[PDB]
Amino acid sequence: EQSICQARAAVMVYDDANKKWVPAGGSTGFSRVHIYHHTGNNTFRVVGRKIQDHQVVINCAIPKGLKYNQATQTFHQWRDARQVYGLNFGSKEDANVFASAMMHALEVL
Amino acid sequence: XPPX
Ligand SMILES: [Br-]
Repeated sequence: EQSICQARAAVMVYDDANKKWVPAGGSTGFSRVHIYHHTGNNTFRVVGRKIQDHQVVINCAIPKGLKYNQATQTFHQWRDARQVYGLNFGSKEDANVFASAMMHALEVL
Repeated sequence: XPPX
C-alpha cells in the first residue's frame, strides 16, 4: 500500500438526525488525509489522521463509481450506506489536488 | 448529498 496523494482537511460527518455536520472522531481540527492504493486487487481508500494526536478519523474504501461531490471550492463530500463524509480543506489548492487524485483514482478502478 |  502506497499513499498517492495527501491534503490537509478538517474531516466531518453528517448527522442526519439533526441535519448538522459534526467533526469526525469527536473533535474539530485538521487531519492529514491520504488516498492509499493497494496493489494486487487494485483498491483505493481514504485514510485521515488528526495532526495533533494522530487519531484515525476516517478510513473508508473508494468503490468503483463513487460519486465525489465538490460542493464548494474547499468542501468536498461523498457517501456510503452508513454516513456522509465531508472534507473542509485548508485551501483551494489542497482541495483541487485531492479532488484530482480522487477523480484519477476513479478512472483506474 | 446534504448541504454544507
Ligand atoms: Br493493481
